[PDB]
Amino acid sequence: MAHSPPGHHSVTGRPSVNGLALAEYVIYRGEQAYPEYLITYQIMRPE
Amino acid sequence: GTILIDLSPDDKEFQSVEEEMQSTVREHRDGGHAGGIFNRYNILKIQKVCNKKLWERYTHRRKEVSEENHNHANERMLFHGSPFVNAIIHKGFDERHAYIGGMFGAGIYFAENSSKSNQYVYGIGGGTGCPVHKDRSCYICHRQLLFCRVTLGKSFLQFSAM
Ligand SMILES: O=c1cc(-c2ccc(O)c(O)c2)oc2cc(O)cc(O)c12
Ligand SMILES: [Zn+2]
Repeated sequence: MAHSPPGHHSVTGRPSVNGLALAEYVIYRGEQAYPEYLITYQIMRPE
Repeated sequence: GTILIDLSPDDKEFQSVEEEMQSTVREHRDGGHAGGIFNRYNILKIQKVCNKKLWERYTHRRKEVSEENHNHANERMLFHGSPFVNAIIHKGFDERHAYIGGMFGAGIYFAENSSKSNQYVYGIGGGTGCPVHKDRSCYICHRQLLFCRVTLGKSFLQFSAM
């Protein structure tokens, strides 16, 4: 596993081409996330 | 250590979590190759994940980051999808949940778009899709993802041609 850039705690991946895509984020320590909700689902076929 | 508590669909907590899932679907540039073709989900169950050890581990690191970043943890709620969701809820996130080949280095990835995390539920690029039908766009098999509490602290801003 890598490390954050020095002086940082995470990376924000901000899409620059597709203006409807929202951000993605990377952490480099497992203790910086807590898995709060487990969601069980199906994707639905469009009409 | 972990117990799972069902939330009732009549509870406002269930409803707010479903709204976050449903409102952050978007189209993907792969045409649905990785995660399937859909505009919305059928939510079947939402469970609160409770584990005192993992929680205290999270909040201990949270306070460290806050103190290194002008008293601001920069805490967000974000989606994570993978085939290892069952290990994550019992043992926590660790190096074995890292995307070693990811755009931003070997780390643990999260998304604001629920549909982005859905592309990873059956593996990188959707792997070979569901176990039962080998179908990345399966409308039958039950999928799982996590809606997670994530501490970003001072986040390096990386603009990405995506
Ligand atoms: O939820 C995400 C999950 C993963 C992921 C990728 C590879 C793995 O071996 C793994 O265990 C998880 O990769 C992503 C990559 C992203 O760009 C955005 C995401 O939400 C995820
Ligand atoms: Zn299937």
